[PDB]
Amino acid sequence: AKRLEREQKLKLYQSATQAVFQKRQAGELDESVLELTSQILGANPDFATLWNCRREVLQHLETEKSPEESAALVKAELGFLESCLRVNPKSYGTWHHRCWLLSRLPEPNWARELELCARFLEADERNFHCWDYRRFVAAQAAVAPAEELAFTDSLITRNFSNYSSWHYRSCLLPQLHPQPRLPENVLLKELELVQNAFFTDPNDQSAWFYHRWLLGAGSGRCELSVEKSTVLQSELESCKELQELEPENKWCLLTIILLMRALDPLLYEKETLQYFSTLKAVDPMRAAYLDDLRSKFLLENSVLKMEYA
Amino acid sequence: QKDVTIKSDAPDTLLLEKHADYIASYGSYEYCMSEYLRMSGVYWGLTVMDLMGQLHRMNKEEILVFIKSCQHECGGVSASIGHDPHLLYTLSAVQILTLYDSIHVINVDKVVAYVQSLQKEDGSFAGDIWGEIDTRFSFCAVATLALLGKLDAINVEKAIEFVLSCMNFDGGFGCRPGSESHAGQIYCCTGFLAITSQLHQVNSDLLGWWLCERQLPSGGLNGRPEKLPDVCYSWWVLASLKIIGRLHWIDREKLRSFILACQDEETGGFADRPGDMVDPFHTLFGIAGLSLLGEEQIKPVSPVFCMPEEVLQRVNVQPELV
Ligand SMILES: CCCCCCCCCCC(=O)N[C@@H](Cc1cnc[nH]1)C(=O)N[C@@H](Cc1c[nH]cn1)C(=O)N[C@@H](Cc1ccc(O)cc1)C(=O)N(C)CCc1ccccn1
Ligand SMILES: [Ca+2]
Ligand SMILES: [Zn+2]
Repeated sequence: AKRLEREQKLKLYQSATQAVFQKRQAGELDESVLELTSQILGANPDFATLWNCRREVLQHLETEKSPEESAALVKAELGFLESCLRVNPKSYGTWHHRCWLLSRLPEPNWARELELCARFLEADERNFHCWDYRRFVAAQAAVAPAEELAFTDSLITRNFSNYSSWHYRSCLLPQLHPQPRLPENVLLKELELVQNAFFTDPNDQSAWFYHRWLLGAGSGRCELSVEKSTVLQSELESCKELQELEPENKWCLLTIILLMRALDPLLYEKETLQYFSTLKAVDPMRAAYLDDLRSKFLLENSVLKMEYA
Repeated sequence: QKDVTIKSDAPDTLLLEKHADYIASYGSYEYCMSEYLRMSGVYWGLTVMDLMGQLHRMNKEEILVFIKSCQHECGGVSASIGHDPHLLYTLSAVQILTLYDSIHVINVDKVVAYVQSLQKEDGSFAGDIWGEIDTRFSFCAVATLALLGKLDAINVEKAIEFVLSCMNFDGGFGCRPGSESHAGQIYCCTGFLAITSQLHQVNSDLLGWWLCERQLPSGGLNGRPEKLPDVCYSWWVLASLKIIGRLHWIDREKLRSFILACQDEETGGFADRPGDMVDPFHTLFGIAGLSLLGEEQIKPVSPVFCMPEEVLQRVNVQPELV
C-alpha cells in the first residue's frame, strides 16, 4: 500500500496530466479540464502549466456562459483555491491564481478576502505569501494605513513570531508620515512599544532588529532633544539590567553598544570597547562582524577627534 | 532557538565520488512528479557535475535536443516538452547552454524578445504572460540577458528602480514592494545589482549583518529569523554575502561541518538537513556553498550565476563584486 498505492497515485497523476494535455491540444477548453486539474493541483500546486490551463478554461467559459453560470464558476473556483491553500499555504502558484481571479471579478468581496488573510495569519503569522496577499487586498479595497497599523498591534501583542508584523509596521509608519526617517513623537512611541517587546521576551530577535532600525530612523546625537536623550539613557540602563538577568543574551549587548553610539561615541569609547570584548565571547560566530563594526566605529571616532578645534 | 543538532556520527568528510555517482544515475516517482521543473533539475545536475569535473558523464546531445524542443514560438523556454514557457526555465536553459558553449542551439533573438516583453511599466518583470511579479524574475531576466550579451535590450534604469523599491528596513529585499526580507530574494536582488553595476546602492554593513545572523549554533543558515536551517541557504546566504564583500562574517568551519553533515553517506547526494532525503537541488547548493567556502576539490563557482567561474570567464561575463 505505502509502496504500492505510491504507484497508484503516480499512474493517476500521469494519466490525468496526459488527458489534460490532449484536451488542450484539441482545443477542448471545458469543465472536464477543471475536473482533471483539481485532481492534480491539490497535490502539486507548483505545476504552473495546469494553473495556466485552468485560466484558459475560465476565460473561454466566460465568453460562452450566462452571467449566472459564470458567477457559479467563480464561486467554485474560490472554494477550490481555499481548499488548496489549506493543504499547501505556501505555494506561489495558488496564491497567484487567487490574485488573478479576484482582479478580474465584477464585484469582488474584499472584506471576505481580508478575513481569509486574518485566518491564515492566525495559523502561521510568518506566512509571507499571505502577508503579500493581504497587502494586495488592502490596496484594492483602499484600506487606510492606520487600520493596518491597528491590525499589526494586535498581532504583536497576542503572541510572538512577530518579525512579519514588525516588518509591516516599518512600511506602514512612513505612509502615515509620508515625506519626499520618522517624526520624533512617532519614533518615541515606537521605541516604547519595542522596548516593551524585548523586555517582555529578550529572546525575541524581531524586536531587536526593528529597534536597531529605530535608532537610525531619527535625529543625530548632537541633535538629541532632552526627551530623546533621556529616553535613550533609560534604555541603556534597562539593557544593563537585562544583561545582568540574561548574561548569554547577545542582542542586549549589541544594543548597549548601539545606544552608546547614538548617545555620544567619544564619551563612551572605553565602555564601547569593553562591550565588544564581552559580546565576542558571548557570540563567537559573529566575531569577524564585530571586529569590522568595531573597526568602523574606531575610524568614526578618529574623524570626530580630528573635527576638534 | 529553532535549530538542528548534528549527531556525532554525521558525515565529516566530502564524498565527491558518491555525489557524482548519485547525479550520473539520477532518473534511471519524485522524478515524474517533478517534470514540471525538469529544465531547472537538468541545470542543477549538470552544474554540480561540472563543479565536480564530471560533466562528461552526462548526455550532452540528448540535453541539447530537449532544450530546442522546449523553446516556444514566443521565444520563451518551458520546463519540459509541452509545458508553458516561463522566465525561470528560460534562465535554466540559457545557463545549461552556456555550460555547453551551445547558445545557438536556440533562437537567441526570440529569447531576448520574450524577456523584453515581460517587463512592466514600473520596471518589474512578470514570470510569464499570466503576470506574477517577483524580484526573482528581475534576476532571471537580467541573468539570462547578461549570459547572451543583451542586457541593453531591457529598460535597465527602471528595472533598478523597481528592485531598489523592494529594499527593506533591515537592508534586505522581498518579492515585491512591501514584502518582508528573505534570503532567496536577497540573493536575486544582490545578483541583479551585481549584474547591473549597482552594488553601491546596497547597505552592505546592514544587510551583511542580517545575513550573518542567519547562522545558527548548529552552523547551518536559515533564510529568515526564527526558521530552521537548510543547506541550500549555503548558497542563497553565502552567495549574497560574497557579492557584497562580507563572506568572512559567517563562521566558515561551522558552516562547512553543517554542509558535510547533510550528505547521505550511502546514496550520495545532499539533503536540506542532516538525515533527510537527498535531492539534486540540495546537492548543487551544498557543493556550491562548499566551493564558496574554498573547498579545493571543487571548481570555483560564480556567486552571481551559480556556474563554474571558468565558464563565465569563457563568455566574458564576470560582474564586479563589492
Ligand atoms: C541557482 C541560480 C539562479 C536561480 C535563481 C532563480 C530563483 C532563485 C530563487 C531563490 C529562492 O527562492 N531560494 C530558496 C528559498 C527557500 C529555501 N527553502 C525554502 N525556501 C528556494 O529556491 N526554494 C525552492 C523550494 C525549496 C527549497 N528548499 C526547500 N524548498 C524553490 O522555490 N525553488 C524553485 C525556484 C528555482 C528555480 C530554478 C533554480 O535554479 C533555483 C530555484 C524551483 O526550483 N522551481 C523548479 C520553480 C517551481 C517550484 C517552486 C517551488 C517548489 C517546487 N517547484
Ligand atoms: Ca557524455
Ligand atoms: Zn532547501
